[PDB]
Amino acid sequence: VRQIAPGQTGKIADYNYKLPDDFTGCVIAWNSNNLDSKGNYNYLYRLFRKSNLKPFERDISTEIYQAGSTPCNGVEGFNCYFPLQSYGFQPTNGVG
Amino acid sequence: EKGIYQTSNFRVQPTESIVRFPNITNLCPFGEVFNATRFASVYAWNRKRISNCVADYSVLYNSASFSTFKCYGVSPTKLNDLCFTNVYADSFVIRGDEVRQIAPGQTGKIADYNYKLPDDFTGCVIAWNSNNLDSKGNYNYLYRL
Amino acid sequence: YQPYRVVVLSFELLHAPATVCGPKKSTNLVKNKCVNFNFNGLTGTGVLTESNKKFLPFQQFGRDIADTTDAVRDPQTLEILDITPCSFGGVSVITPGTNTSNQVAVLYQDVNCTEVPVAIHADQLTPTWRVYSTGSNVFQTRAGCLIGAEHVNNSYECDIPIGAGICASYQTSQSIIAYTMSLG
Amino acid sequence: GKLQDVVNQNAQALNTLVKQLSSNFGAISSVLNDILSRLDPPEAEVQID
Amino acid sequence: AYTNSFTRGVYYPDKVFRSSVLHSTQDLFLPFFSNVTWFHAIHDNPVLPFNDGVYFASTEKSNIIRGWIFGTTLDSKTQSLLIVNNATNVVIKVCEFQFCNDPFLGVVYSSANNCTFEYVSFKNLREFVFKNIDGYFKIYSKHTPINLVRDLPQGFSALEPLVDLPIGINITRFQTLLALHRSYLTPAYYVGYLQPRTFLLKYNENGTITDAVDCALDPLSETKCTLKSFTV
Ligand SMILES: *[C@@H]1O[C@H](CO)[C@@H](O)[C@H](O)[C@H]1NC(C)=O
Ligand SMILES: *[C@@H]1O[C@H](CO)[C@@H](O)[C@H](O)[C@H]1NC(C)=O
Ligand SMILES: *[C@@H]1O[C@H](CO)[C@@H](O)[C@H](O)[C@H]1NC(C)=O
Ligand SMILES: *[C@@H]1O[C@H](CO)[C@@H](O)[C@H](O)[C@H]1NC(C)=O
Ligand SMILES: *[C@@H]1O[C@H](CO)[C@@H](O)[C@H](O)[C@H]1NC(C)=O
Ligand SMILES: *[C@@H]1O[C@H](CO)[C@@H](O)[C@H](O)[C@H]1NC(C)=O
Repeated sequence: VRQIAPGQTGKIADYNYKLPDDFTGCVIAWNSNNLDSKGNYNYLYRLFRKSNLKPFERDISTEIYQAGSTPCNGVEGFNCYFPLQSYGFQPTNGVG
Repeated sequence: EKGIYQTSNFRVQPTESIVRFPNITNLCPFGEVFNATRFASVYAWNRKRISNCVADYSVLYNSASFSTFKCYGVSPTKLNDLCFTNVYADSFVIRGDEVRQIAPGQTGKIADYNYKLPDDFTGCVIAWNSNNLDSKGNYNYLYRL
Repeated sequence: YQPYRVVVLSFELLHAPATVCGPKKSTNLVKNKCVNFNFNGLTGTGVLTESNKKFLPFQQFGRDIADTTDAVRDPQTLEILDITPCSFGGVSVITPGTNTSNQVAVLYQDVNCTEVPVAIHADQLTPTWRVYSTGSNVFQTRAGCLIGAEHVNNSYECDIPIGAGICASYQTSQSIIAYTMSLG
Repeated sequence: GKLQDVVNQNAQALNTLVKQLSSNFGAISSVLNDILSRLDPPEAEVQID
Repeated sequence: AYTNSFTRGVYYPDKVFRSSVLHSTQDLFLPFFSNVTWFHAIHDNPVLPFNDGVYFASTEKSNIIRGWIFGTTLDSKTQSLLIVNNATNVVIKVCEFQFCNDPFLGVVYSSANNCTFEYVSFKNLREFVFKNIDGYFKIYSKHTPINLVRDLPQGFSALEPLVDLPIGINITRFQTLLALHRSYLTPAYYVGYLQPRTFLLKYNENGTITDAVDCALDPLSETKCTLKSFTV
């Protein structure tokens, strides 16, 4: 939640949601362990991107990541990555 | 009106962006640690003094013998900037299906004798796959349950 | 049933002196042209040139009376380079007044007239500006490089001063001239 | 000596102006690239100001 | 057991070349005409403090002084530091030495384990400026001839930056190590200390500290410091 702010870093702020530095608005957040847990494997987020986002840009593309120098195609093999992984939500976990 | 008027400025712009630095010449002993002929257990430890050692991390990644890399504190592209003090490495032996069980806050099979850790110890993983030297009398290793 | 093994890399930082990290690889050095440079951390912009200075083998760079860096040692070939700034100056427009004409001449302070179409970005300009970057009306004053005025050998009174004895005026088609001024 | 004082006063004033570029005025550095290589421009802006 | 320095003990404070420049510096220096202790070993190695720097000078005939033990507690509990020259090379090893009450060399002594790192590199006067700032350890030195009886001279020569070390310990006290022929185990050199001062260094054509002025020596040297010139 600290990454939803102007000029913050982290993989939510570099790869998913980039607020501009000259932002005018509000950011509102609340704990939702009532409904969003039980795990759940459709709340995803991106781990890999070849360059950072600009302010207010989204991206949907399941291109496998060139993380090995030699290329791979279509199939995740060696040093090939599907960029969307999930959150493991379970109500036994501590807050954070 | 008639006169002379100072209106603008001009400036010649640069063309290149050259980089000069000393010779990368203090190489590190990367050869007698993981290309050696004797390895350890969780029973036995080697605490090594990795210092006065400025050598690369790319062949630790871009070679064809180490399998898995997922790493939170740094991206493999910029290994050049971040420079670490008190570098420590210790060798072990773990069976096959215990890959994904050393992680920040991990409760798998081996959390109590392979020292479960939060993300105080940030760093990547290196996964060499032996296929010939481990194969066939080499029961020298130790473990407690 | 595979002898698996991964090693996690070390703990926290800003903690002690010499560290353990990767290489800092180098580009080839190029001279006599305006470049961006990085010599062991010291960053600037300027023109490099082999110097007639020689200093003691523990010294890395030089400074002058006002603490400006004006020499540097290459950390591979232990040679002493000079640093001079890239060319800058003012741009001044000579007009006879809009209620009389609309033709102008341009003075570029402290350049040669061959260095002008790269000092200004003439290919990135309006074609009506590329008139005043090259041509046949080109005169080298001590005030700079005058472009757009005809250098004659008469002497008149000063009308629009330029500097170091040179003036300009609107004279008879009609044009703008540049002459040494007469004292009487 | 009256002509020498005009040369000395003008040359001393220009040396004071150039030596004032080594002051940080309360910022973390007086070099403008070192602020732009160790901070991000939310609060690197307030150090350049 | 006390003499003065005159102008002895100034070093190069940074790696910047200057020429025909008077420059004003604010570092840890040895003040001019100060009180330096005198230890002669003729018939004497105590556990002297390291406050914020130590000047050392020791002239010899036949190479008796070897090196220095630094550290904090001197009890084989805290990290200690060491230098020994052998007429082969130099060794600077940062072990946790088991210590004795007379650590000379024999005509030798090493109880070193749990170490950190290591490095291998009359007509005499041999000067040394030790310093431990920001987790570093610097060493400045020069050796030079003499023409005198026994005293420190009144010439001028500036000391070069020999070797900086990445140590990172806490340091409080030190002790020298010089040898003697017979081994007596029980179960000649000056020392001055550095203070924060302000100096005015003169650089010549090729760039060498030729003169200096201590700006707090006397009221005439304060006038040279204000006008930034050597003549008033
Ligand atoms: C650095 O390596 C180059 C090899 O191209 C050599 O010419 C140069 O002398 C070296 N500099 C040193 C060792 O300081
Ligand atoms: C310029 O001249 C015209 C006629 O030639 C006149 O009408 C006009 O007022 C003049 N401009 C000014 C600013 O006086
Ligand atoms: C202009 O060009 C001439 C070439 O004849 C050169 O000698 C001179 O130094 C130049 N003047 C400058 C760059 O101010
Ligand atoms: C001025 O005299 C010089 C002498 O070389 C001549 O070359 C030049 O063309 C003359 N200019 C004019 C316009 O009289
Ligand atoms: C320095 O040595 C002189 C020797 O004459 C002595 O009188 C003096 O007390 C000592 N200390 C100081 C601070 O001058
Ligand atoms: C400085 O160097 C020059 C040339 O290397 C030499 O002639 C001169 O004697 C040197 N020493 C000085 C100026 O003290």
